[PDB]
Amino acid sequence: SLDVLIVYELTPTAEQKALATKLKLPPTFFCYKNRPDYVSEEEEDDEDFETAVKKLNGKLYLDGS
Amino acid sequence: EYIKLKVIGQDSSEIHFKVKMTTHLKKLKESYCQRQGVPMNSLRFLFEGQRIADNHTPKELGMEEEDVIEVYQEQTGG
Amino acid sequence: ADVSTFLAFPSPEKLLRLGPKSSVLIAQQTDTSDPEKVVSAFLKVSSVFKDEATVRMAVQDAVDALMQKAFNSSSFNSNTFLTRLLVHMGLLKSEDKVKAIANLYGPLMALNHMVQQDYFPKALAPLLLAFVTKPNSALESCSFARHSLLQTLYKV
Amino acid sequence: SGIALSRLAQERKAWRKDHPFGFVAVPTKNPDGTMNLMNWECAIPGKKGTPWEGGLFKLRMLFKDDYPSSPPKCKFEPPLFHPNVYPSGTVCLSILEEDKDWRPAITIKQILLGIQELLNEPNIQDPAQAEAYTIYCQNRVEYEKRVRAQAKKFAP
Repeated sequence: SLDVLIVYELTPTAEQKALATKLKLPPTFFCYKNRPDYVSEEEEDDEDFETAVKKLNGKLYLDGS
Repeated sequence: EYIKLKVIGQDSSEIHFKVKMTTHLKKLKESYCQRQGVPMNSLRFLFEGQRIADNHTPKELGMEEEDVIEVYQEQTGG
Repeated sequence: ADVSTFLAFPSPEKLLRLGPKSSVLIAQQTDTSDPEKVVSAFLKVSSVFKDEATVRMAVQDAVDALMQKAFNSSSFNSNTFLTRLLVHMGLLKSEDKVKAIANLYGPLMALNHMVQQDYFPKALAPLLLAFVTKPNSALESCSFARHSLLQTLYKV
Repeated sequence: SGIALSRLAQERKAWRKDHPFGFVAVPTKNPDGTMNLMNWECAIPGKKGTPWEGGLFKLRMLFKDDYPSSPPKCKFEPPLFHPNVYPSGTVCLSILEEDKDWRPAITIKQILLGIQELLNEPNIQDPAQAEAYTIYCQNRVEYEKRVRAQAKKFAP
């Protein structure tokens, strides 16, 4: 009748999916770091909320970037 | 004929579909849900920011190739 | 000691059995401080309003006093009242579990009067008007009391 | 609970690496200098097009030991003017209610994103605050006018 075929579906690592499975998170969660661009395995979180809100300074809508 | 679409969910769940520009987008919608275990309603699909009709089709959206669709978990106020 | 027990288990009669000194024995023994308690009293008193001659006059004045008090002491948020009131009258969802009162007749009649008095903040006017017209089961099980209040309010 | 501190831990990292534009979700900190995961300080942007555009609305997010089993409580700081936001600033939303639309697979990115959509899709068919429900029904042109305002007042 009406053809619609699923050609591709983002899949994670065996260890990734299994981690998310432990955390009850959507299987495609740590795919953010599975990407090619900005990713590694080292960084220290500390920035203060207030700081961040300001770091954002410019408008809140990227429209026009 | 055939235009590959990118249905991007709201949890990094990406899915690619090849669809005939003569087929009702509902077919696409439905597929998603069952190939994801979620009732036809539970979600909601969007394009160009605006919602997507159940009878819609690129016949109306003029969706080229490489297009993108956003899916949002359905909710209501309280 | 009388008002106390009267508040525990209301009664269209027990109210009267307090002499003419009830219209203030209650409108004093009650913690007029915070809205929540005002709401509790107000409803309690109302829960025994009978279209009767002297009984509604007892109820009316009780409310007339209790409110005359609280509405006159800036140390009281009128809106917080109107709210917790609607919440107790099962007309608006609370952030907790409140026991919605059975019948809204007494209140809808007690309110019917209060809105007419002057000590009433003509500002909460539309907010009550809105939640009375608000389609609701019980606020329907008393067509009379409501249409009345609606009428009373349409004028205020 | 079960694996709260871990999932949460992860969601922070994930959030840093990737997250919607204009949104802020920075946890708080313990006296230990460490990081507090049971309490974040988020800030949702308005929504281009909607009358809610322009402003950035802060909201806290308290998680319980149980998470992700039970959803996170959410409060706007300060409280917002919106049909489905309690006076306390709590946001009542189907998705956020344990016994309704909440499912563990939902993440913070979603909630914040949801809540944002909610700003403009009020469910007046069931309000959580008299204040707004009234104005919404009473007059629409005003409800927007009130919004346009609240938005500017919270513009970065």
